[PDB]
Amino acid sequence: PGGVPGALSNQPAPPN
Amino acid sequence: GVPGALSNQPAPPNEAPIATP
Amino acid sequence: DHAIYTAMGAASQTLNQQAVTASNLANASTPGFRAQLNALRAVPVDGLSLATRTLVTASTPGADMTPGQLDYTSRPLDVALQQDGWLVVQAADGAEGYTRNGNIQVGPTGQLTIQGHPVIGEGGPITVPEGSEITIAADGTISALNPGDPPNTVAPVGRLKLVKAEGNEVQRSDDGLFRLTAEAQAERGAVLAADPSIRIMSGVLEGSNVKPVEAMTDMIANARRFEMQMKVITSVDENEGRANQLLSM
Amino acid sequence: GAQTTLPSGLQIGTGVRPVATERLHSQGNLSQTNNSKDVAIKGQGFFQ
Repeated sequence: PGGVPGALSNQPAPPN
Repeated sequence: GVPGALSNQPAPPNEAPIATP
Repeated sequence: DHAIYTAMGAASQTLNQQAVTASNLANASTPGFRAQLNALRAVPVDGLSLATRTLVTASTPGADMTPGQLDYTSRPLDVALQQDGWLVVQAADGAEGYTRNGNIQVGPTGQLTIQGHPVIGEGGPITVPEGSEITIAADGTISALNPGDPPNTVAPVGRLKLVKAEGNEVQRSDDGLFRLTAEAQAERGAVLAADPSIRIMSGVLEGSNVKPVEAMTDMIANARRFEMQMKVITSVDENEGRANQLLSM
Repeated sequence: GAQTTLPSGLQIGTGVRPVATERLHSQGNLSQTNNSKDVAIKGQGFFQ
């Protein structure tokens, strides 16, 4: 189940 | 082994934490 | 193809730092403001095979807690604290909070409020005899003089709750009021005891601690870093454009 | 985050806003005008 491509998924964010 | 070879195993997930767990 | 994202991240987080810096400089005249410090931290991507990609992310490690230059306004309700001191005020959600803004106002019914937050003394929020020349001593003793009556009165009313807590043990909340951190709450209890060793001066208001030299250097560095990341992005895009012709047989 | 190292996080501010402009009600000085109709209030009071 791939997610959003590009910018949003290539930024360091804390897991939730 | 070499980048670009063929293996029967998927690579582990690419996690990059912001802080040490 | 993903090297165009790494640099992008830096550029984006650069803007974040700029915002923080602006948030500091907009509060250059705010009384009792604690400037937020900004710091980029590098996060490496863990996985096979060659660890080459390391992104950035901005963070705010608390605030700068060097007391600012004092403002001498001839108002007895204005207070300035000794270094590493905090006034305790009831926050919006019925809980305690710590502030440095010593501009205390008297309500119509005699409640002492700072920025609309009712100040809390040793017995809770303070009730001042409606209409009174309030004088605060060097340790927070409040003396109220009622108009018309003689001056041999100046009866004391209460004492402010002054709290000692260093900058490492305190975190800012979204309302601008500082609170204790979880570790400091565990190690020093939930509600801190009033320290009688903290000296409070009446008739002076403390200003912000925004250093303009640091702000200017931060802006210059941010602009240069942003330009470098834009150049890297352009190089990567041009390289991929040239590389996407190989597929032609 | 979960804690030698700096604290993580990112709490961006929003800007400045004026909340209240106050007037300092301290008694001013007295200036002498020989006319018999000017008076000056000695203390905390206002004319209606």
